[PDB]
Amino acid sequence: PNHPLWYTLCDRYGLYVVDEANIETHGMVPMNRLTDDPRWLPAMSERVTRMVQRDRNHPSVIIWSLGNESGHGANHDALYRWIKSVDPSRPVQYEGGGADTTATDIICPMYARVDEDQPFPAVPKWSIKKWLSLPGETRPLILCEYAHAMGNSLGGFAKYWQAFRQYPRLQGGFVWDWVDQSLIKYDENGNPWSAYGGDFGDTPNDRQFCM
Amino acid sequence: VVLQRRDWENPGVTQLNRLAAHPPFASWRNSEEARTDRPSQQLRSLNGEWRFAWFPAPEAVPESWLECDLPEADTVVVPSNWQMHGYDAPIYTNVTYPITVNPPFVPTENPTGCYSLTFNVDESWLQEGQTRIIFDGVNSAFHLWCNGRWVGYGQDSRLPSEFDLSAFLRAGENRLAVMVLRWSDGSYLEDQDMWRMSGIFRDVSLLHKPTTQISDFHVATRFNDDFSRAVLEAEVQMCGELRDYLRVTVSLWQGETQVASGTAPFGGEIIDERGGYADRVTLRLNVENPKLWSAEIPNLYRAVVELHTADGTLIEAEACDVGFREVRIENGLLLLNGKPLLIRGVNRHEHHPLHGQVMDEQTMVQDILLMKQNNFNAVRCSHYPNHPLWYTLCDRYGLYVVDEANIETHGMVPMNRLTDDPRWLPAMSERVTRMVQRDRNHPSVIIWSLGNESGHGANHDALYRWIKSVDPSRPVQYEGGGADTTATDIICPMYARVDEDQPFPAVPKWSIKKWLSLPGETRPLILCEYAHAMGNSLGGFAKYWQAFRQYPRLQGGFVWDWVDQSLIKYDENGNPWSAYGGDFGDTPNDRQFCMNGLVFADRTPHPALTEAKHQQQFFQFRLSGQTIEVTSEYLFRHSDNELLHWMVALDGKPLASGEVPLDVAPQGKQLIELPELPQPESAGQLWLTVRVVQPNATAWSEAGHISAWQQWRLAENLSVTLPAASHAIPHLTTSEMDFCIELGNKRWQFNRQSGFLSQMWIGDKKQLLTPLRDQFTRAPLDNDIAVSEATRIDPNAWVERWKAAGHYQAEAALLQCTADTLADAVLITTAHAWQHQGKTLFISRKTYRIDGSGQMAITVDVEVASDTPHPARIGLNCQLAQVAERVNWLGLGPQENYPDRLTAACFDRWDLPLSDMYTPYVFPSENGLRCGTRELNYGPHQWRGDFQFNISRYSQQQLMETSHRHLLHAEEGTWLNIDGFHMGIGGDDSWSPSVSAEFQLSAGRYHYQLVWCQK
Amino acid sequence: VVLQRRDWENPGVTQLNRLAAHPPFASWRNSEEARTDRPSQQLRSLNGEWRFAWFPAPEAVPESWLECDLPEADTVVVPSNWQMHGYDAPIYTNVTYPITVNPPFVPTENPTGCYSLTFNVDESWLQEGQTRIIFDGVNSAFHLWCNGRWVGYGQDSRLPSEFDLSAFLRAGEN
Ligand SMILES: OC[C@H]1O[C@@H](OC[C@H]2O[C@@H](O)[C@H](O)[C@@H](O)[C@@H]2O)[C@H](O)[C@@H](O)[C@H]1O
Ligand SMILES: [Mg+2]
Ligand SMILES: [Mg+2]
Ligand SMILES: [Mg+2]
Ligand SMILES: [Mg+2]
Ligand code: NA
Ligand code: NA
Ligand code: NA
Ligand code: NA
Ligand code: NA
Ligand code: NA
Repeated sequence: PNHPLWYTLCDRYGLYVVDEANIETHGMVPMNRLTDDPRWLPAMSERVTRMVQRDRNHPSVIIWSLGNESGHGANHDALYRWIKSVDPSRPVQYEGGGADTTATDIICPMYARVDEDQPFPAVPKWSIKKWLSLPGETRPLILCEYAHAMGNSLGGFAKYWQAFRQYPRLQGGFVWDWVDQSLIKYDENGNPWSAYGGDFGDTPNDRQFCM
Repeated sequence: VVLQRRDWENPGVTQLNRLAAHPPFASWRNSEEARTDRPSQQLRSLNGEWRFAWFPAPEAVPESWLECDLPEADTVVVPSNWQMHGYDAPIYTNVTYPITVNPPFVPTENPTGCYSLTFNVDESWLQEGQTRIIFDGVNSAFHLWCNGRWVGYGQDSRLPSEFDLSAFLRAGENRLAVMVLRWSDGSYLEDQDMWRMSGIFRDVSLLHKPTTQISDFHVATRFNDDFSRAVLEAEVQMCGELRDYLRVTVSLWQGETQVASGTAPFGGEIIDERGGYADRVTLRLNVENPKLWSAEIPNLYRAVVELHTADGTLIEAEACDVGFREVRIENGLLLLNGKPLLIRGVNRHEHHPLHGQVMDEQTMVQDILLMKQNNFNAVRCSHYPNHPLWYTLCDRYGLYVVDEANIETHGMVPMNRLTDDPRWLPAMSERVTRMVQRDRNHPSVIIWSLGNESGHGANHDALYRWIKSVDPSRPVQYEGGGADTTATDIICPMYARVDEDQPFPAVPKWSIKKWLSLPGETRPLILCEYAHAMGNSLGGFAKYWQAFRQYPRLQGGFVWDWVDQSLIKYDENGNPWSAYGGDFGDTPNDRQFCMNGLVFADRTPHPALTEAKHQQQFFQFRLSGQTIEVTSEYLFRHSDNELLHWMVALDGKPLASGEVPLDVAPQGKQLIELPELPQPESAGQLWLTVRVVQPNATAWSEAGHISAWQQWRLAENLSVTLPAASHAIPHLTTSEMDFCIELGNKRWQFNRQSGFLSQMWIGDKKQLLTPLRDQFTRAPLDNDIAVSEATRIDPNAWVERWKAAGHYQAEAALLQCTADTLADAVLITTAHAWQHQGKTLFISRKTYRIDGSGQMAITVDVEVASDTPHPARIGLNCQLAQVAERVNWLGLGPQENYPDRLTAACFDRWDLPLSDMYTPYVFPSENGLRCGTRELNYGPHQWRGDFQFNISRYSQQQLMETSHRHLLHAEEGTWLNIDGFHMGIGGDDSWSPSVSAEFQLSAGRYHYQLVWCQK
Repeated sequence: VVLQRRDWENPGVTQLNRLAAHPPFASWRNSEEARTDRPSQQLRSLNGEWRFAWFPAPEAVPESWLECDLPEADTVVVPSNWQMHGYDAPIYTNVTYPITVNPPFVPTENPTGCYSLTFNVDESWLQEGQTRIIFDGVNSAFHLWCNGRWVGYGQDSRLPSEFDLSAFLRAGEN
C-alpha cells in the first residue's frame, strides 16, 4: 500500500489503481512455504484487511491484489474470499502460483509473451493469446507485469499492443516499471552519481537489476 | 512478565511457544506395534493424582508455587473439572455470557486453578530426541512452567496444546506447574449452551520423538466411477536434518495382509518458481476392489508410515485407521460412495453427571452402542472438537461425524459482532485450522463445521474457503446467519419445521420442504438441530421422517440432543439427586434448559428414544392383502443378519405367528406372502405385528436385537350379540344431599351439591379419596412452558395462555343434577359450567347409567368456548384408595405415548409395575400417558372405552408445583387421569408454541364414553 | 519485558495496543471545512526535526533514552530512511532474503533506530476527547513510548499504526 496522498491524487487526476497488500515471500523455498502455513495466516490477514479498511473509499482503486510472488497457498484462498465478502465492488487479483489460480478474478501473468509459450513446470507462462482460450478458461487477462524496461529495452512493445487491440479479453497490462531505483552517491570532487546494488558495500547484492 | 502481559485478555495472543497441530502420534520404534495399534513406550500418560490449589485471581498466586508444592494444596484426580471437586460452582447459562460482555476483557475476579505434578523422567529420554508435553484439554487458558521456568501459553479448551520440554527437563525428579484461568478472551468464542466449567479436563501425556521425525501426514483416497479401483495418497512431512539416505515407506494392511506398499526419498514435486518441498514426499498406492467404509459396514485398513534409512534401519513409525470412502455433493445430494445419505443423526455434548466434562472410554462406548441400537448413524460434535478417542470409536463402530470448531459467540449483540471483525480472525482461524490438522485422517468425519451460533461474519467466509482449499474431500457446513449463507455447502437450519414457515426478519426458518425450492436454491438440506427433546417431547417426530423419505434433497438431521446435562448433588443422607441450572448457587442461570436429552444423564432412556428408533428404522413395510412388502433403506449391505417375525392377535390374544428370513438387497424389496389366517371365533379387532430380529450378535448389539417393527389393523368383527340380561336391579335412594345407588355389596354416591360421584363402596371399603371430576388442564410440560432463557416469557406459550384464561383456577358450577329409574338401571344426569371471572370456559354434560351387572356407563359431552385457548386435555380424574402392584391394559404401549408421539407404541395387552407408568423427568410434568386404550385394569377396577390414561401416586397438582423429581412424595392412594382427548406435546422447539394444529383440542364439542366396573 | 518477549521474532504478535484501521480521518469540527478539504485544526503534523541515535541491536539501547535525550544523538529530518543519512548501508537484493532464512528469527545484530521528539500539546486537547498518534510508515517494526511510559508495538512497514496517547500526555512539553 502507498502513501495515503497517492490515492487522493489518483482520484483527482484520474488513474486506475491496483492496490496491493504488503506481502512478498519470494526467497522462500518453495515460494508458498509461508503462505500455505496456517501459523502465518494472522500476519498475512492484517496486511490484507487493514489495506481494505484504509483504502476502500477511494474511487481510483478498482482492483485489490493479494501481494506479489508468494506462491499460491491456502492463506491466499482465505483472504481472497474475505475481500470478496467484505467488498463486492472490486475484483481481486493475484499472480502467484501460475497467474490463473482460484485466488484471482483476472488472469494476471508476469512476462508472458504474445505468441511464444514458456512451458515452465507447474507454473507455465503461456502465450497470452493462447492462455485466454485454454479449455474452461473465461476470465479476462491483464498482465500485472510485462515489457521489462531494464536499460536499453522495450523491444517488441508494439507486438503487445497489437494483441491487446485485436483480442477483446486481452485488456492490457502494467509495464515493469516506472522509475529506475538508482541512489545518489558523491565522489571525491563532491559530484553526485547514480549508484546501484553493491555500491554501498552491500553484499550479497543483485547489482544493476534495481534499475 | 506473565502478570504484566495479561495474555488472557488479548485475542491477538492465543498461544506462546505452542507446537504445530498434527494427527495422533505415538512415535512407535517398532513397525509391528504401529500396525497392530499396540501401546507405545514413547507415549506416556501423566493422568492420575496431581496437586491442586484454587485462587480467586492470578494475582493471588504466590511465586513460591513455581518452585515447590503449596502445603495448602490438595491431591486430586486429573483429568478433572475443578467445579466437580467443589472448589467453586459450575454455572449453567444458555445465551447470556457468564461474564460481563466487554471484549477482550474478563473479570478481575478470575478463578485460577493451580495444578502441579512431580514426576520422573529417565535420562534416555533427554540424551537424544525431543520430549514434548501434550494437554488434550484445558479450560479455558493456561500458562505452563517446568522446574520453575516458563515454557508457554495456550488457549482453545477443546484441542490439544503441545510444548517442547526437551530443554526444561532434567534426569530424575521434575515438577510441572500449570496455571489454569477460568476466563480468558477465548471465553468470548466459547458461549455454548452448557455448564460453564474449567480445569485440566482431558488427558495429559508426554511424547518422545527423535530429532529426525515424522511431523505430519495426510491420507487421501480417490476412486473410479464404480469404486472398483482406488488410489491411496499419503503426504508425509518431516522435521530435523535432511539426508540423502532418508526414506519414507507407507504400507496398507487388510487384517494381517499387506495389500500395498510404497517407498521414496524425501523431495516433493515442483510446485512453483522456487521449486518444491524438500522435506515432504507423497506416496501413491493402488488398491483394487477396496472394501468400502460406511456406518453400515465400517471396513477399515491400516496405514503405517515409516521413517527409515535406505539400508532398512527404522527411525520411527506412525499409523492410522483408513476407511475407503468418498463424500461429495452432486446435483444437490450428499453422496457417500456414490449413494445418497439419509442422516439419522443426533447432537452429542461430552457430558457426565459425576465427572462433568471429563470423557472416558466406557461412557463413549455406551453412547455409541445405544445410538446404533436405536438406529442412529450419525453424530454432530456440538459444538467443539471432541476427545480424540471419540473419532477412533466412530471409525471402528461406524457413525458419520460432523466435526465442529470450538466457536460460539451466541451472547454477542448482534451475533456476528466478533465473527465479522478482522481482529478476531486469527483466534477463529486457529479453532478451525487446528481441528482440521488433527482430525482430517478420520474416515468417520464426513463434514466439517465452522462452529455454532456466531451469526455470519466475513471471518466465516474466509475460513470456509480455507477448508475447501486444504481438504476438498469433505463438505463444509455452518448454520449461523440463516442456515443458507455462502459459508455452507448444506442448508442446515435448526428447528425449521416440516410444513410451517417461521418468517423471522433476516434469519427466517422456512418449512424445510419450501426451503429446498426457493428460487436459485440447489443444495441438500440436513437439519443441524431438530426435534428438541426437552422433557416430555418429540411430538411430531414422524412428520420429519415422512418428509425425509419423500423428498430426495431432505437428507435428514441431528436431533437435539443425546444426553441430559444434569449434574449429581447429594442430600443430607448422602442420597444422589439430579440437579440443573441454579442448583449450585450459580446465578444468573437458565434452570432446566440444560436438559434436552433422549437419555437421562446416566444413559437411562427417555420414552422419546423409542419413537426415534422406530421412525429411524432401516426397513419400510406395506401390507396388501396377504402380502407384506419389505423395502430396505440400506445403501450398501444386504440384510444378512435379519429375520421377520409376524404375529396376528385378537385384542391381545395370539392367534398365529411365524418367521421368514429376510434376503433384501440394499434399496431392494422382498415380498412375503402370509398363510391363510384362521377366522377368529370371538368378536373384536385383529392386529398384525411384524418385527425385524437380528439373530446374530454384532460389535454393537446382542443376539435377538429388534431393529424394526410395524402394525396394521386386519379384519374386525363388530360385537352384535347383546349381553344376556342380568336379573338384578339397582336401587335409588334419594336424600336432600345425595343420590345413592345400591346393588348388593356395591354403593355409588352422587353428591347433589357438587354433582360428582363423590364416593363408591365395595362392602364397607371406600374406593375413592377424591371425587371423580372433570379435568381440562395438565401439569405443564417443558414445551408448554416454552422458555429458553429464564428472563424471557412468551405470552403465546401454552402455559401462559392457559393461566391468563383461568384454566388452572376454573371453578365448577353445578347446573343440573337429576336421577331417574329405568326398568333395569339407574340414570344420573349432570351438567357443570367451568367459569373464570364471569366467562364460561367449558360445559360438561354427563350421564351415569348403572345396571344390574354393576357396570357404570359414563357418557361425557363437553363444550369448549371457541375463544378460550384450546385445553390440554378433556377428561376425568380421581384419587383412588387402592394402591396395587400392577397396571394391566389393552392399548398402545408399553412405553409412555402421546397423540403426536405414539407411532412407536404398539397395540397389545401390556402389564407393568405401577412405577413404570410414571416417567421420572428431572423437571416434573404431565407424564406416563398411554393412548388408544380400550381396557384398563387396576386392582379391583376395570375401565373400558377408547381413551388415554395415566396412573400414578402423584397428582397433577403436585407435579405442577414441584421443580425436581427427588422432591416428589407418593400421595395416599392412586391418582387416575382418564382422557377422552389429550393435546399434543410438541417439541419442534421448546421456546415457542410447537404443537401442530391437528393435535390441538380445537373441535369445540367433544364426546367420549367410559364403562367403570369391578373386575 | 520488552527485551524478554522479543515481539519482533513472533508472527503471532504483529502489534500491541494498536487501534483499528479506518479510512483517512481529520476530525473537522466545522462542516464547511470538511466539505472543502481544508486543513483541520484537529490533525497536526509531527514531521520535521527529531532526534536520532543508531544502535547495532536493541540490547545496546540504554534505558536512560526512555527518560531523556541521548547527548550522542543527532538532529535529523523525519520522515526519513536512516540509510539515506549514512547511519548504515542500504542493501539491494532481488530474491534472496537480506537475512538468513530461519523463520521467525532475525539476526542478533539487528540495526536499531532510536528516534525521539519533544513536542507541545495544547491543554484543550487533554481536557476532552481522544488524542492519538499516527505513524503512516515505519520499517520494519517498532516499540513506542511516551513520557517514559510504554504505549505499544507495530509491524507492517506500509500501513499506518495508530495509538491512543490520551492517558500518556500532559499539557505543554512531551
Ligand atoms: O437447547 C437449545 C439448543 O438449541 C440451539 O439454539 C438455542 C436456542 O436458544 C434460544 O435462546 C434462542 O431463542 C433460539 O434462537 C435458539 O434456537 C443451540 O444450537 C444448542 O446448543 C442448544 O442451545
Ligand atoms: Mg489471549
Ligand atoms: Mg447457544
Ligand atoms: Mg484400551
Ligand atoms: Mg512479530
Ligand atoms: Na483488448
Ligand atoms: Na528489479
Ligand atoms: Na430424502
Ligand atoms: Na439447552
Ligand atoms: Na437374513
Ligand atoms: Na413441575
